[PDB]
Amino acid sequence: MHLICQSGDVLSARYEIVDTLGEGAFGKVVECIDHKAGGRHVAVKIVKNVDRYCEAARSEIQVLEHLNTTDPNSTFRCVQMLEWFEHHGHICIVFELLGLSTYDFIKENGFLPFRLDHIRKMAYQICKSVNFLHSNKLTHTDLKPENILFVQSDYTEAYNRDERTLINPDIKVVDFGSATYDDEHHSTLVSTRHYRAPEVILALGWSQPCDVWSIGCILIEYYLGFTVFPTHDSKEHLAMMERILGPLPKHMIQKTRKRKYFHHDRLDWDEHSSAGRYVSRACKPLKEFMLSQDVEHERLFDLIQKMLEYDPAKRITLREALKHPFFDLLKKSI
Ligand SMILES: CCOC(=O)c1c(/C(C#N)=C\N)c2ccc(Cl)c(Cl)c2n1C
Repeated sequence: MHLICQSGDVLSARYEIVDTLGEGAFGKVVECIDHKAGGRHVAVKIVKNVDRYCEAARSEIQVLEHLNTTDPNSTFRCVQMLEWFEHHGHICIVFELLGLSTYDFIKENGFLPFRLDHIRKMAYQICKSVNFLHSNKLTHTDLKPENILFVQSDYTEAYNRDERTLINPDIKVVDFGSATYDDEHHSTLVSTRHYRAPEVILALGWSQPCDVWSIGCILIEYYLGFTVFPTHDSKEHLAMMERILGPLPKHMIQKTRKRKYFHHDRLDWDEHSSAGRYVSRACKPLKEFMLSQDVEHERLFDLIQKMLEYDPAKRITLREALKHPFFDLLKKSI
């Protein structure tokens, strides 16, 4: 990877690297000048020459070919792939250039949260975009702030501490290397995720509702500046869920084969261990995280609580979420 992604490198006799935009498990994304398209700047995803990542890259190309044909005007804000190629045996995917991920923006803003009016706009676009995937028999599976990118991340600064505020909070959804079609094999074992929906943890089967769970988690991270599930251990994750959302439904405990998380009818969790003391400190009931009691904060948290419904059947769908009162302020002027 290190050998093929330096600035000044030319890819496919066409794309001149000018900058590195980010790095992930898959490899790296660089910014390039497209010399065969009039010097337009593009993003190029350079994928590790590793079997699992190559496989995911080929899968992402097929998804993106389908999405871009289905939505040629980009009306639903999925990232637009321009083409793909191979470079020294590495799969390279060319994208329209986008701005900073929402995760990177929060980080460069000192972990300050987004203003509520920007959260509302961003949440609406994310719901509309992922609902478009759900309408086409797809599940994203890896929604997280790092995979939501601002179209353009220019900002202004002002004293409140010092805050950056987006000039335009338009976003797109990216990273389709994990997206899965309904009729495709769904991994009952799911790798590392920033957010773990409970049906994924408990191996009860998953589909489009696990995206809604992730979006609820995204929204509370936008509101707080940090995740309410600061963990990568699955049992700790379930312990955090119980503290924030209440006990897991007995019908899900009854059905799961993940008996390693359980003892009798309840989570097998030692509240006085190192992890236990941390969970007790770091987590609390969802609505205690509210920073205001104003009605538009209540509206946001009502939506978040519906998205964080344990049972994925009962959980709100994105089509329903787009009709939630939190979004009424975006509706047509009377
Ligand atoms: C985890 C690092 O991913 C990125 O840095 C990233 C990513 C990915 C991927 N795949 C995930 N954040 C991008 C996808 C499309 C476009 Cl246009 C851009 Cl510019 C992307 N960037 C900068």
